[PDB]
Amino acid sequence: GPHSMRYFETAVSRPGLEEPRYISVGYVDNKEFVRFDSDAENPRYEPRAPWMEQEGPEYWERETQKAKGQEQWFRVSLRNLLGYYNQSAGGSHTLQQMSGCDLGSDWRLLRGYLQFAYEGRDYIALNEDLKTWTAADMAAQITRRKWEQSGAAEHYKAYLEGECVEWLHRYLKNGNATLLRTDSPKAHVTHHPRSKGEVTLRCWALGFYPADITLTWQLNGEELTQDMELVETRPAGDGTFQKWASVVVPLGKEQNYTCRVYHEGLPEPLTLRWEP
Amino acid sequence: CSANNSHHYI
Amino acid sequence: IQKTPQIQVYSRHPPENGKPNILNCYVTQFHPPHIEIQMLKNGKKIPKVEMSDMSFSKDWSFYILAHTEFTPTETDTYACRVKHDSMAEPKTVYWDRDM
Repeated sequence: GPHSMRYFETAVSRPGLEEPRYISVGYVDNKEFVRFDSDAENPRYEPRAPWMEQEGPEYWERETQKAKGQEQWFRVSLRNLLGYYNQSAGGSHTLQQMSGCDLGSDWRLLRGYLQFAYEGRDYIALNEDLKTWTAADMAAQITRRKWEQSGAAEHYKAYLEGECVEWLHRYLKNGNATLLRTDSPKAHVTHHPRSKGEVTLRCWALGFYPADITLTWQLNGEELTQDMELVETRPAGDGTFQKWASVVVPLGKEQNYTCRVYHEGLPEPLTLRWEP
Repeated sequence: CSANNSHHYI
Repeated sequence: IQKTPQIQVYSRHPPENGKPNILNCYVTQFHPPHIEIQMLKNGKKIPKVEMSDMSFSKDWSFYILAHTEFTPTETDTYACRVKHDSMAEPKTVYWDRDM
């Protein structure tokens, strides 16, 4: 399979003499392996995955100093954005960053990522070339012009192609099997008779990891999007997920309708019907 | 390995 | 704008009256990151409620899992009350064991 690393960073401000809160989360293959929160008694990068315990004290000291660097960078940028958007003082403002790299199954670099958002809206992004920026707003165009004069894209391209990739190789070796877990779903259909001669058939997938799953209902071979209801996939709290998808059907006809569960941990998709 | 945005501020 | 939070309330394990279980309240797609989440047994606040750390999605919106131990019964109601800047008044979502 492919592989990914991302750092999700957030700075949130508060009216007053107090400095914004800064939070940084690392992910390898979409799992959180490190975190830094400036609200902690002793702000530091800490391991969120067991294999990161292999890292030595020097690693943690270096990465913590970087985080305090980002913390300062974010407070400056927050102040400037208050200027750009002509916002007065005393609002709630959030600035966020996503950066990282996508590798293919050959562990070779597929894509670099850098993006920024202000108030939860796209602000500026590095293009997949890694030499140019898309700036959404008019305020962002100022930032773009300023970053073209400052050679920002060269800086981040060196990071995303070199260090991101090589450190991701290290973490991929060390988290080797752990990052590759899969837990197959367990599916079952529950029967909910309803007014006017019908029944709700609800199709459940439980205890699966990762969270990607697809559930389809099929009448006589055709997939049914008509009057099909579902919930967004939800964490159980144990490290697995849940989902259900339901279809309103005529009572007595249940065996005419079929649920199918598509998940990577399965040998083949699950096909199931309501069983009395 | 986390990011350094160095001197390029928004 | 602000984004209106989505709320699901559900048990970790299949509900069984009288059997101890875990109740979840999953709140997603809200911005700004500050939010208030309470879990209620019979309209009263449950004392010790565990809360996952601040995380956000590729669409920049934030999500949280709150959870607590509970034993479902026929007479007891459970719900999640959520206060956020995006909504005029607090929203309460009651647990439905079928969903």
